Amino acid sequence: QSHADQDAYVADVDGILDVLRAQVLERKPDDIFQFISKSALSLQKDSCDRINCKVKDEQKSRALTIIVFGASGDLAKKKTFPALFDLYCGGLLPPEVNIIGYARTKVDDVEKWKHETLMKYFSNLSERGCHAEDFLKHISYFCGAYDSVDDFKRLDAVIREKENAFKGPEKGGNRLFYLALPPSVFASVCESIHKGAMPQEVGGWVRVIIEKPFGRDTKSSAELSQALEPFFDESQLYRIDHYLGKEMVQNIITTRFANRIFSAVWNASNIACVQITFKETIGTEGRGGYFDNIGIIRDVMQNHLTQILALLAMEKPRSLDAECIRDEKVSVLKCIEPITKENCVLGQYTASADGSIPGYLEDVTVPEGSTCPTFAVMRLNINNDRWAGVPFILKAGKAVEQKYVAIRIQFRDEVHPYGEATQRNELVIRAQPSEAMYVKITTKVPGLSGDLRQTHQTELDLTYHTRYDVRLPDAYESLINDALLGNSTNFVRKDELDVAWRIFTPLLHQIDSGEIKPIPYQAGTRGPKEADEFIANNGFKHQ
Amino acid sequence: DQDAYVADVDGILDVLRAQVLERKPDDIFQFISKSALSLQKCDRINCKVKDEQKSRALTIIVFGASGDLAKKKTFPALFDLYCGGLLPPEVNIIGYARTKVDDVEKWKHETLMKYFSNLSERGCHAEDFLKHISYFCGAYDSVDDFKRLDAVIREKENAFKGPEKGGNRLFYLALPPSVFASVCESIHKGAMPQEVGGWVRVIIEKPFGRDTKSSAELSQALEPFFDESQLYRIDHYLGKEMVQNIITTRFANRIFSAVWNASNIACVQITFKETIGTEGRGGYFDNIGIIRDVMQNHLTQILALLAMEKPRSLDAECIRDEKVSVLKCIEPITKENCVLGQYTASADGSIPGYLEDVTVPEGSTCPTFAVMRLNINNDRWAGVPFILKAGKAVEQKYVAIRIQFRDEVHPYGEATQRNELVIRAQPSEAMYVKITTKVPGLSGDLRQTHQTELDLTYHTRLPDAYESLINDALLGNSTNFVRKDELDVAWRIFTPLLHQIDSGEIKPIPYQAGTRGPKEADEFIANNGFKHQK
Ligand SMILES: NC(=O)C1=CN([C@@H]2O[C@H](COP(=O)(O)OP(=O)(O)OC[C@H]3O[C@@H](n4cnc5c(N)ncnc54)[C@H](OP(=O)(O)O)[C@@H]3O)[C@@H](O)[C@H]2O)C=CC1
Ligand SMILES: NC(=O)C1=CN([C@@H]2O[C@H](COP(=O)(O)OP(=O)(O)OC[C@H]3O[C@@H](n4cnc5c(N)ncnc54)[C@H](OP(=O)(O)O)[C@@H]3O)[C@@H](O)[C@H]2O)C=CC1
Repeated sequence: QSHADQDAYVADVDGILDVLRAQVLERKPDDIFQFISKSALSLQKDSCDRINCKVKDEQKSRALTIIVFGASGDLAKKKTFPALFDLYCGGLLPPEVNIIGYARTKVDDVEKWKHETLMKYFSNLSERGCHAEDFLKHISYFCGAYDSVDDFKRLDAVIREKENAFKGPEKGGNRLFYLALPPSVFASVCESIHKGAMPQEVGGWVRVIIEKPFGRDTKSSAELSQALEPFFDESQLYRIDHYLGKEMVQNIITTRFANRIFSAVWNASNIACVQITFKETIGTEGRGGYFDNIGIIRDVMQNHLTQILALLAMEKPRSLDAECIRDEKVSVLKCIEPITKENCVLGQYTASADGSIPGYLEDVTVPEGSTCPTFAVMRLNINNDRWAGVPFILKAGKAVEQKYVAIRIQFRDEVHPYGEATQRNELVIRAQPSEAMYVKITTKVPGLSGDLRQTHQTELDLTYHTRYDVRLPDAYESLINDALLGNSTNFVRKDELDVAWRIFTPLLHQIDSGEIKPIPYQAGTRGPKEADEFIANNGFKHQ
Repeated sequence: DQDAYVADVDGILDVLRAQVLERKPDDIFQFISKSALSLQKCDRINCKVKDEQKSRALTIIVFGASGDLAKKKTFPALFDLYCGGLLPPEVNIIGYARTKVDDVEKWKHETLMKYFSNLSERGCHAEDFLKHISYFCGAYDSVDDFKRLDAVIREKENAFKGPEKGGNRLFYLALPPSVFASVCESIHKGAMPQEVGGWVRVIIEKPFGRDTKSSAELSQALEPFFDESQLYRIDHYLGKEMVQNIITTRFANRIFSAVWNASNIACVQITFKETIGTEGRGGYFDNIGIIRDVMQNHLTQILALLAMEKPRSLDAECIRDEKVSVLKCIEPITKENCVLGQYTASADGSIPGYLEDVTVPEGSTCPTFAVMRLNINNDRWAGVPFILKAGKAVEQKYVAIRIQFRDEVHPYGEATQRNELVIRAQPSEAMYVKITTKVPGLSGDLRQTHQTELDLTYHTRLPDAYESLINDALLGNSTNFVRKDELDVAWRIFTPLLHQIDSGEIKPIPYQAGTRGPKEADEFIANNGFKHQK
C-alpha cells in the first residue's frame, strides 16, 4: 500500500543522497553543487546487483559476530570497515552476519556515523552504493570501555540476543574480535573478552585479530605475548600483516612444493643468492615523528620481509594445514644467527634533487639530529643443510627510485659449456607494483644465422592466465577472509614472533646505541651507494 | 569482391580456430589477438654468407640427378638456399647420372623447375638459379669419367673471381646405397679437390645398411676414400631448431640442467606420427619397416642428444663424442619391449589398408607401427624408461619429445601431478613446460590448483630442416650427422630385435588407419612408466 511504497521511496532517496554525500566528502570538490549534479546524472545512467553468496555451508550454519574495537579510529574507518564492505559485496560474509563497532567515543547519532563517517571510505560507490545501504544494516555501535566488566556483560547480552535469533542449524555463535586499537590496550581488552564475552558454551569459536606493532624488541614482544596467553591460545590469536597477500604466498608455496622442477633446485646446490626487496617512492609524508621511533627495520623488515623469507626458505611442511606451515616457518627462522652491524647498511633520505620531496630531517616533527634509518640493506645467514652459505639479502627503503616489492632468486651459473653465452638463471616473484612471477633463462636464437653459441635471455612467465581478467582483491581483505575461514598460515605465531625478534633485536640495540649511523641519500635515488656495494659484495651479480 | 572478402575472413578464422584448438589456452582472447598479429606476417637476393664462405670456388655435384630425390627435394632445397642467399654467389651445380639427356636446357626447364617451390616470390629467381646448373652424363664406376668430370669442375673453379685458389667440392649421393662405394672410389681416383686448395665433403643418403653387419660393411667400403670429417650421413628430419632446443635449454641453464636425470625424471617419450600411409608405394617400404625407416636413425639421434652427458665444448665433434658415449650405455632392445602394428583400411574406407596395396607381397608382416622401450644403463638414466614410438596412418601428424618428471606426492597429493617438458617439431615447433600453479582469486585456497602450460616457444602450423642440414654441410658443421662409430653403436641397439622380427618372433597387430594404433601399444606405454595428464 501507500506505506510500503513511501518507505521504499524515502529509502531510495536517502540511499542516493548518502552516496552523493560520500562522493563529495571524498572527492573534496570546490563546487559542491556542480559535483552533485554530474554525479547524480551519471548514477542514473548506470542495475547494480552482484551479491552471489559464495561462503561454504560451514560458514552460514552458525551465527557470526564481528566486533571491531576502536571503531572510531583511523584504521577502522579507512581500512577495516571498507574491507568488510568488500567481503560483503564479494559474497564472502554470512547473510546473517552481525557487525558491532565498539569504542569509547560518544556517538549521539549512530546512523549518521554509519552513513557519513563509515560510508565515506567505501570504495566504488558509483556501482556499489546500492549494496552500501544493505551492508550498513549489519552494523551497530556500542559506546563502552575496554576495561569494564559490566560493559562486557552488556555487550555479551547484545551479542547473545542476535546469536539466539539466528535462523540456522547450530546454536551459539562464532565471534571475531578485531583490535583496531593501540597495542597498549590489547592486554586489558583481551582480559575483558575472556571474562565477559567468550562464545556461548553451546557452540562457536573465538578469534582475535591483533594489530602491529607486536612489541619493538624481544623483551617487549614477549611481555605482550605473555600478557595475552592467559586469555587466548594460538588457535585464537591472529597477528596480522596487512602486506602479505594470499597471491604472493601461494606463488611461494605452490610453485615450489607442488612441482618437481622447482622443488629440486630450491637449495644451496643450485641457488647463488636471494634478495627480498620492499621499495617505496613516498617518504614519511609529514608523519616523520611517528616513524622516528620505529625506523625502517621494525617498520617492514623484522615483520613483513622476515615472514616472506620464512615461507621462501622453509622445509616441506608435513601437510598443507596452516599450523604445519607455521611449524616450518618457525623451524627455518631458528636457523638464523642474529644480524650483526657489519651485515647492515643504513640510509636516511635527504631532499630529492628536484625539490619535490623534502628531506627526512626537514619534517618539523622529526627530532633534530635524528639518526633514524629510512633505508636498510642487510644479510641474513640460514645455517642448515638446504641454505648454508646462501646469502639472503633483505632490503627496504623509503623515498627511493621506484615502488617495487619482489623476491629475486639467482641460480648458480652454468659456466660450461656456454661460457659467456649464458648467465645466472633468475626467478622473480613480484607483488608491487603488480603481481608477476617468471624465470629468466638462456634460450637459442631462432634462425639459421644463429649457431649453437648464439643465445639470448628470455623471461618465462610462470603464472596461470585465466580467460577473463578478474578483480584483484587486496592483501588485507584476503587476510580478514582467512581469519573468518580459520586459516592462520599468513599470521605470525607466538613462537615464530619470538624467534624473529631474536634475529633483529641485537642490531636494533646497536642502532639505538649509536653504533651504526645512516648514510644520507637523496630522495628518488636507489639509496646509499654503499648499499649497492654491499649487495655486490654479498653474492649478487648484475645481468 | 564481397564473396572473396568473406572467403578471406572465413579462411583467417579457420586458421585461428585450428591454432587456438591445438594450443587450447585458457586465455582464448589474448591468444587469438597475438596469433592474428602473427598471421599478418618478389625481391632481390642479399647474400647472408660469411666472407670466408665466398672466399673460394664452390662446386656441388649431385649424383643420381635423374632421380626422385634429386628432382623433388635436393635441387629444390638448393633453390631455396639460393633464394635465401645462403649459397655463395658464384656456386656451380652439376648433376651427374647415367641417363642420357640429349638436351640439358630442357631437362632443367621441364623437369627440374617443375618441382621448385613457387612461393610466387621465389619464382622470379628460377631462371637465375638454373644458370648455375649443368649436367654430366657418366658412369658412377668409371675412373676415366671422373677424370673427365674433374676437368669440367676445374674449368668452373678457375672461372672464380676471388684470390683464393682451387675450390671446395660438395658431392651429393642421391643414389641407392648399393652405388655409394663405386662413386666414392671414383671420386678418390678421379675428382678430389685441386692440390692448391679446397675441401671435399660427401653427403650420404639413407639407408646406412640394414643391420650391424651390413652397415659396418658399407662404412668399411667408404673409409679408404673419405674420413669422418668428409662424410656427412644425412637425416632430413633432424632440424637445427629442435637440436638447439635440446642442447641449449638444458646445458645453458642451471634450472633444467639440475633436473635432467633419473632423480627427477619419471619417463621420456620420443614420438613420430604421420596420418599418411605408405601411399601406394608400400612395396619398397616392405623390406624396410618402420623401425629401420625412422626409429634406429632419426629417433635414436634425438635420444642421443637428449640423454648425452655435457660435452667438453659446443664443437661438433665434442657433441658427437657424447652421442657415442650415451648410445654405448643403451641395452639392446628386447622383443618383450616392443609392440608392432600394421595398418588396415580406415573405418570410412578413405585410406586403403597396407596390404590392399598391390605392390605389397601378400601376407606381408612388415610393421608400419612400433612402440618400444629402451634402457639407458648409466648413472644419469638407470631405471628411466625411454619410449620410442613411430607410426604410419595413425590419428595425427605429430613429432615431439615428452619428458615427465617424478610427481611430488607431498604435500599436494591429488592437487598436483607430474611436471612435463615437451619439445615439439611437428606439426609446428613448440617447447613448453607443464607445472602446477595456484589459481588466482580468493575462491582458491592452497589446494585449488591448475595444470598450467608455460610456452618457451610456440609457432603456428624459413629454411626447413633439410635445407638447414645442407647448409650445415657447406659450413662444415657435422653435429646433426651420424658419425661412423655412432652409427655402429646404434645398429647394435636395434639389430637383435630386427633379426627377431625377420624370423617372425613378434608379429604386427592390425590397427585401422586413422586410429592411434594397436590398443596393446597404449597398454605397453602405460605399463612402462607413462602417466596420463589429468
Ligand atoms: N593505517 C593505519 O592506521 C594502521 C594502524 N595499525 C595499527 O592498528 C591499530 C589501530 O590504528 P589507528 O586507528 O591508526 O590508531 P588510533 O590512534 O586512531 O586509535 C584507534 C582507536 O583506538 C582508541 N584509542 C586511542 N588511544 C587509546 C587509548 N590510550 N586507550 C584506549 N583507546 C584508545 C581510540 O578510540 P576511542 O577513543 O573511541 O575508544 C582510537 O580512535 C594500531 O595498533 C596501529 O598501530 C597498523 C596497520 C595500519
Ligand atoms: N624422397 C626420396 O626419394 C627419399 C630417398 N632417400 C634415399 O635417397 C637416395 C636417392 O633416392 P631416390 O631418388 O628415390 O632413388 P632412385 O632409385 O630413384 O635413384 C636415383 C637415381 O639413381 C640412379 N639409379 C637407380 N638405381 C641405380 C643403380 N642400381 N645403379 C646406378 N644408378 C641407379 C638412377 O639414375 P641414372 O639411371 O640416371 O644413373 C636414378 O634415377 C636413396 O639412397 C634413397 O634411399 C632418402 C630420403 C628421401
